[PDB]
Amino acid sequence: DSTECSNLLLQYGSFCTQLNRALTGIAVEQDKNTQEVFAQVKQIYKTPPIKDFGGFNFSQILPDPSKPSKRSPIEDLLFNKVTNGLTVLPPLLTDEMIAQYTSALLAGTITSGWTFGAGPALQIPFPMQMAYRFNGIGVTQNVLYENQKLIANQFNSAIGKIQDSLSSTP
Amino acid sequence: FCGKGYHLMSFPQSAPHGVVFLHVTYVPAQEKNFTTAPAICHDGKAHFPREGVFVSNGTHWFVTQRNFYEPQIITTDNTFVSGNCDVVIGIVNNTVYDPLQPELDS
Amino acid sequence: YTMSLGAENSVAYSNNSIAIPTNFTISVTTEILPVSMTKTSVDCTMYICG
Ligand SMILES: *[C@@H]1O[C@H](CO)[C@@H](O[C@@H]2O[C@H](CO)[C@@H](O)[C@H](O)[C@H]2NC(C)=O)[C@H](O)[C@H]1NC(C)=O
Ligand SMILES: *[C@@H]1O[C@H](CO)[C@@H](O[C@@H]2O[C@H](CO)[C@@H](O)[C@H](O)[C@H]2NC(C)=O)[C@H](O)[C@H]1NC(C)=O
Ligand SMILES: *[C@@H]1O[C@H](CO)[C@@H](O[C@@H]2O[C@H](CO)[C@@H](O)[C@H](O)[C@H]2NC(C)=O)[C@H](O)[C@H]1NC(C)=O
Ligand SMILES: *[C@@H]1O[C@H](CO)[C@@H](O[C@@H]2O[C@H](CO)[C@@H](O)[C@H](O)[C@H]2NC(C)=O)[C@H](O)[C@H]1NC(C)=O
Ligand SMILES: *[C@@H]1O[C@H](CO)[C@@H](O[C@@H]2O[C@H](CO)[C@@H](O)[C@H](O)[C@H]2NC(C)=O)[C@H](O)[C@H]1NC(C)=O
Ligand SMILES: *[C@@H]1O[C@H](CO)[C@@H](O)[C@H](O)[C@H]1NC(C)=O
Repeated sequence: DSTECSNLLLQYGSFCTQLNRALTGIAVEQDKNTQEVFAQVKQIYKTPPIKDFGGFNFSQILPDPSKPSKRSPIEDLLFNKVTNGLTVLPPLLTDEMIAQYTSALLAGTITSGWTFGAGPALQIPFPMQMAYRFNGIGVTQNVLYENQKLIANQFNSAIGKIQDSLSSTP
Repeated sequence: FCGKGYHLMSFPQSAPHGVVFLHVTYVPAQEKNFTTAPAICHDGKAHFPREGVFVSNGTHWFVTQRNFYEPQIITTDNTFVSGNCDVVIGIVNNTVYDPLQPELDS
Repeated sequence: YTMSLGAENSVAYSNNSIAIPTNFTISVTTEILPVSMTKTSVDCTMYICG
C-alpha cells in the first residue's frame, strides 16, 4: 500500500503488465489443457441400469451412486491420496464435471466400443467388443468366446489388484 | 490424430507462419439396430465370422462387415469352425449354407 | 449459469443387440498448426546505447 514505492515502480515501465500477462496465459493454458484432455466427447453417455456385461465387472471404475461426489471407488481413492498479492483462480471445470466426463468416456467405451470416438455411438455387446479387440491384436474370436469366463475373472482380479496396489503404496 | 472419424487421407495447405491440414475422414451414419450373436451353431459345430459380424433383421441371419451394413448369406467361405456349440455362451441355431452342396446335388 | 457438458445420450445397451451403419459421410475438417515465427534479431549495443 506504499504510494512512494508505486511511484518509484512506475519508473520501471510495464514489467508488472508482462508478469500479469504471462501468469494469465499460464492460467488459461491450464483450463485449455483440461479441456483438451477430458472434453473429447460432446455426448454424455450413461451405462444401462442392469450391469450385465457377460461377467465383466466395472464397479471399481463406474461412478458410485452412494457417494455424493458421484466418483468411482478408484477415483475416490485417488482424491483421498492427494493432499501479498497472491490469488488462486478456481479451475473452469470442477472435479464433479471432470468425473462426469470420465464417466461418459467409460460408458461410451463399455457400451459402444470405439465407435463413439469416430462418430455416433453404436451399441455392441461387451463380449463382442472384447472379441474385436482380440482380433485387433491378432488373436481369433473363438479364443475369446471359449475362454470368456476366465478372461472376465482375470480382468476382475486385475482391477481389484489395481485398487489394492493404489491403496497400499504411498 | 488426423481428424475426427475414421481417417482416409489428408491435404496440406500453406498458411502464413503455419500449415492447415484438411483431414478427409469417413464418418458412419444412418445406423440400424440388429439382433446379434457371437457364433452360429450348425451340425454340432460353432461357426465364427472371418472378418464380419452375425446380424439378424428379426427372422433371418446374415453376416456383414462391421463398419457398413451389407448382409450376405452365412456360408463356409466367410466363417470358420472352432469347437462345438457347448462352450460359447449365447450361440444361436441357424443353418450354414455350403456352396459345394448344389454341385454334388446336381 | 452452470455449464452443460454435453447433450444427454443414453446408449441402448443390451447383451444381444448391435448397431450397424447403413450409410456414411465424407467429412473434411481443418487443423491449423503454427510452424515458425518471425525471425527477429536485436543489436544489443544499439538497443541499449545507440
Ligand atoms: C462386482 O464387483 C463388486 C466389487 O468388487 C462386487 O461387490 C461386492 O459384493 C460382495 C457380495 O455381495 C460384497 O461382500 C462386497 O462387499 C462387495 N464389494 C463392494 C466394494 O461393494 C459385486 O458383487 C460384483 N458383481 C456385480 C454383478 O456387481
Ligand atoms: C430379413 O431379410 C430377409 C432377406 O432380405 C427377408 O426375407 C425376404 O422377405 C421378402 C418379403 O416377404 C420375400 O419376398 C423374400 O423372398 C425373402 N427372402 C428370403 C431369402 O427369404 C426377411 O423377410 C427379412 N425380415 C424382416 C423382419 O425384415
Ligand atoms: C439348438 O440345437 C441344439 C441341438 O439340437 C438344441 O439342443 C437340444 O435341446 C433339447 C432340449 O433341451 C435336448 O433335448 C437335446 O438333447 C439337445 N441336443 C443337443 C445335441 O444338445 C438346442 O436346444 C437348440 N436351441 C434352440 C434355442 O433351439
Ligand atoms: C435401437 O433400439 C433401442 C431400444 O428400443 C432404441 O433406443 C430407444 O430410443 C428412443 C428414441 O429416443 C428412446 O426414447 C428410448 O428411451 C431408447 N431406449 C433405450 C433403452 O435407451 C434405439 O434408438 C434403436 N436404434 C435405432 C438406430 O433405431
Ligand atoms: C446415404 O446418404 C446420402 C447422403 O449423403 C443419400 O443421398 C441422398 O439421397 C436423397 C434421396 O434420394 C437425395 O434426395 C439426395 O440428393 C442425396 N444426396 C446426395 C449428396 O447424393 C443416400 O441416398 C443415402 N443412402 C441410403 C441407402 O440411405
Ligand atoms: C441376455 O440376457 C438374458 C436375460 O436378460 C438371457 O436370457 C440371454 O440368454 C442373454 N443372452 C446372451 C447372449 O448372453
